[PDB]
Amino acid sequence: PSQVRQNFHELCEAGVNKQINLELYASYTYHSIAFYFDRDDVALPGAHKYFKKQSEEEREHAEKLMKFQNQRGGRVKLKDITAPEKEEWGSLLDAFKVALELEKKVNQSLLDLHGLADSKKDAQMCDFIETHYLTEQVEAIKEIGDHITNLKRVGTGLGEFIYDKENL
Amino acid sequence: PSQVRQNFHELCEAGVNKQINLELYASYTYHSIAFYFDRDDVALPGAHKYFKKQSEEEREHAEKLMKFQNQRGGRVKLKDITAPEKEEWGSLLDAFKVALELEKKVNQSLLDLHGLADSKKDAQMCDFIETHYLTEQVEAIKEIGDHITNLKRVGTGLGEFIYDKENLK
Amino acid sequence: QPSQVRQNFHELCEAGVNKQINLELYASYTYHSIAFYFDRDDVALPGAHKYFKKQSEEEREHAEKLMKFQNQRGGRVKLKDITAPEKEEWGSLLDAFKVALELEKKVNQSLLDLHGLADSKKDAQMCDFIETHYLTEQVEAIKEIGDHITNLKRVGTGLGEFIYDKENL
Amino acid sequence: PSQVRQNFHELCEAGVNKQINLELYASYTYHSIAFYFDRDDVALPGAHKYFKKQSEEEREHAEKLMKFQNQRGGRVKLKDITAPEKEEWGSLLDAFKVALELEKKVNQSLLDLHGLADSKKDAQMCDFIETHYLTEQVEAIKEIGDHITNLKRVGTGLGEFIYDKENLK
Amino acid sequence: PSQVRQNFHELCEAGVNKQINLELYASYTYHSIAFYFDRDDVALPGAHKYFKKQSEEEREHAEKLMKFQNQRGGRVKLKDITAPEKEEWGSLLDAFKVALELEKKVNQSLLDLHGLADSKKDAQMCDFIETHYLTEQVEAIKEIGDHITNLKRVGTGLGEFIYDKENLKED
Amino acid sequence: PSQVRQNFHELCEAGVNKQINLELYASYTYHSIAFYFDRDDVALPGAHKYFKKQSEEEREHAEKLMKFQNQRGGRVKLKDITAPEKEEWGSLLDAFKVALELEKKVNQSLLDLHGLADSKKDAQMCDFIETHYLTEQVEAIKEIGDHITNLKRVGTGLGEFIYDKENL
Ligand SMILES: [Mg+2]
Ligand SMILES: [Mg+2]
Ligand SMILES: [Mg+2]
Ligand SMILES: [Mg+2]
Ligand SMILES: [Mg+2]
Ligand SMILES: [Mg+2]
Ligand SMILES: [Mg+2]
Ligand SMILES: [Mg+2]
Ligand SMILES: [Mg+2]
Repeated sequence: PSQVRQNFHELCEAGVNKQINLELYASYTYHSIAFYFDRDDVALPGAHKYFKKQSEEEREHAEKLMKFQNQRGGRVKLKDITAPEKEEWGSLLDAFKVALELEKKVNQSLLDLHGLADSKKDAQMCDFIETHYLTEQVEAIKEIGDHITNLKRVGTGLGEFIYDKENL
Repeated sequence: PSQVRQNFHELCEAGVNKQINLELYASYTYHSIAFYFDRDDVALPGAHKYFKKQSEEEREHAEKLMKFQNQRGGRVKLKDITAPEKEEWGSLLDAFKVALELEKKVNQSLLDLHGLADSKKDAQMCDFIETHYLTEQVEAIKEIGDHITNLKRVGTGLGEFIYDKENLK
Repeated sequence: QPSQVRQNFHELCEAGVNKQINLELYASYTYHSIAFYFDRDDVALPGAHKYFKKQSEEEREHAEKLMKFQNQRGGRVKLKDITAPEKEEWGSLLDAFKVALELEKKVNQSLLDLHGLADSKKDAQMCDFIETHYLTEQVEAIKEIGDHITNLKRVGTGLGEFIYDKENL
Repeated sequence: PSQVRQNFHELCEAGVNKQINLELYASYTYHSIAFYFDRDDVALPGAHKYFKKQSEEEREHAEKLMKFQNQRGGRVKLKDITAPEKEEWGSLLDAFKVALELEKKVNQSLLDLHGLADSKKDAQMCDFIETHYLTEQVEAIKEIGDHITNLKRVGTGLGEFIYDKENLK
Repeated sequence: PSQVRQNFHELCEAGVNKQINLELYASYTYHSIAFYFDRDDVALPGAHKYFKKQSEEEREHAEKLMKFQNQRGGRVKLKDITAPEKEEWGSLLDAFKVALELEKKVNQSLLDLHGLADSKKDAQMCDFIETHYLTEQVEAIKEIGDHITNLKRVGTGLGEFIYDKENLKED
Repeated sequence: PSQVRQNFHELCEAGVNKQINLELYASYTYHSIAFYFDRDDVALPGAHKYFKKQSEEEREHAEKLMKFQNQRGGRVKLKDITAPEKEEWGSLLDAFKVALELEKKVNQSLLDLHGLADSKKDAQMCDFIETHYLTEQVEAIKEIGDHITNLKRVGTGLGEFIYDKENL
């Protein structure tokens, strides 16, 4: 056992390792969407920059968790990062619709992980997930909700280009 | 009778407390409108910022009447603030139409208050109403009128998003 | 149909938020009242006037923050009338700060009741939100008041109330 | 009971008073280590500066708890601060081995104190420990484990001198 | 067929997508090495900073080929990103040995991809790999070569600490 | 042993260690008086700040004697830091009355140590405590003297509050 390890269940160590995969998976999906909007047949430069930053924030959510593993004295176990479920993401609206599902999936995965923290009475692991993840997820989902509502209000023609140029 | 009271009738004093309530009611209604546009299924952040400023300005309107009351020797009496008329405020144009009837409602209240002050030969209350409320209210009604005219020019859909970003931010 | 953002947010919790925003605004309304009582010519404590105005506004932002929370999680903001304050005449500075200790303890307990509901329905984020923005700010507000109450007891009734107002408010 | 006391069990107060002593014992222990490295036969100036700072950072932890005791309306009870368990601390590696055993004892005291807090539905007190202590202890234990790993790597003689100059100042 | 596409063979398009995967594999491997050094039993914060950096440069190598794939009107195609060969990377010298082998592997695929571009008379694709990839990889291999020679010269204990603080925690 | 040791008596080492405990004792006592003024039913924030400043200055008095012990080549020996004599320190005037007596006890202790150093012809040790301790103690006792006088002058109620703002 690590010299720093105290109050850190091997089941919670496994839990964290499953999260860093989900986040890296999320990161990799935003990256696909990012470079899909750089396509000459799509040409939406604001979505390219927005989803590239969304991808970089998840490599960070993963790093922070990788950081948390070493802090608590766990051992980081990587698995393959699965390819995104799509190659063509359709409209700007379709892309945010995929974003909302991805974020809900990740939120739940953290809510279950937090569940597993409370269960084995890991007050610090809980704080860590409350403080860096749970409110940042709620913020992220509202933002995506707002984007969906505004992409529906704008049409699919002129409004898409304007929303791309102004709100991303 | 307050040591400061001079040429300040008790129906006028009653009249100021009725106005104070109308300002808090308007504030509350604009508070409602401001947070309806923060909803994920509405999401007009311009309208959010705008109606929040309008609510803070009606509280300042109430506060100046609260202050005025104390200046004249009167005594501030607070009633309940009635909840806004609706939960769901509809489109941007629907929200600004409510705002117009509201401001005409409080404008009419102020003009009646002026009339009362004037029948009781209270010059300084007339000046106070003239100076801080009546021109404020005409400007505020002309502003709302323009927003309505513009919200009808721009359509629903894209029109609502452009006007939100360009004219409320 | 639920809001497209709504996840892990029980309707008891939603209904909970809506109840706390009213209490927040009830408390804002009461502090406003204490505010302008100190602005009266026959009370004339301009420190206390400033202190309570600032207090009224902070609670409007506490409700304003809970309206943001409501919309973030997919809940729907529902306003009731804001009850009028319990008193017109708030007495001495010490009396006013005693009403503030009663009021902040009701509001703290209302939040601690709301957290427990949060915890009941395994709503981790709502618990963090009430812990982060409300529970520590309440404990700081109540201690400040106790200190004020103590210090208002230590100084006299007369000269002492003037100095405390000038100096600590 | 203090005029500010609300949802603060007298076992949570007793618990808070046990932790101020543990922080002061750790503070005192780091103070001995500090001045052991200032001895002409140890002469390690980085460790001296480091462990003085570690001692100063406790006492602040003791103070933040004495501070919270008063916030909640509890009553600070000061027991003897027990002498360090040694005069002679040995190597720089030997000192960080003691720090690791000390910080875990401290951590386990804080986790125990949190569970007692959770047991008596003291949401704010849990939030206090979570915010100010639980994360701090973890960062602190990781830092001490890194130090231990690093002083085994360079190992005795020049490696001790360099680790003192480069990684402690 | 893409409105911009001109003088871009479907096997070349196929080759670019194979490099983006190798570059994302390298980024992931350097990502794993990075956090190994942040373990409390490895505690080498210089190597952690340094491999953290080398990993982000590989996601940038991938992004430039993604960016290029789009410019030529080819379509980006994402395979799974294979988990790294190990969790126990060993010594600072061991990690730099795994890096000289990972970097000679990427360079050879890059040299084959250029060969293919030349084969298909794609001057621009060739120039593009010459400009952003070929001398960067040579520069990257020379730098790792020097690290290995230096990790060899310094000790296993104290030498590993100094070299971390001096040549990697700075850089 | 000690390669730096010269003209330093084993009773002088012992006296220094005895003085370090007295200074840490005073620090603890000022500490208690600190947070006693931080109570919601006492609430004198001036006194709180003043006594926190005095607790730190004594730990400093302790640290400088620890520093002196090592300079002369003696060995620091720590004992338990005795807990304060009271929990409830009463009035602002009560707390300064306690300060004076603590300061005089600590001063007489220094004057005994100086005497002991003089008896052993430790010229540097006498100057050390003359330079950093004996005059500082006289300045501290007289400051407390002024405080006691002024607290009697201001009296019990308002004057407590006014002296706490204006003069601490
Ligand atoms: Mg994420
Ligand atoms: Mg108005
Ligand atoms: Mg005029
Ligand atoms: Mg509040
Ligand atoms: Mg501590
Ligand atoms: Mg918590
Ligand atoms: Mg590369
Ligand atoms: Mg002293
Ligand atoms: Mg002399």
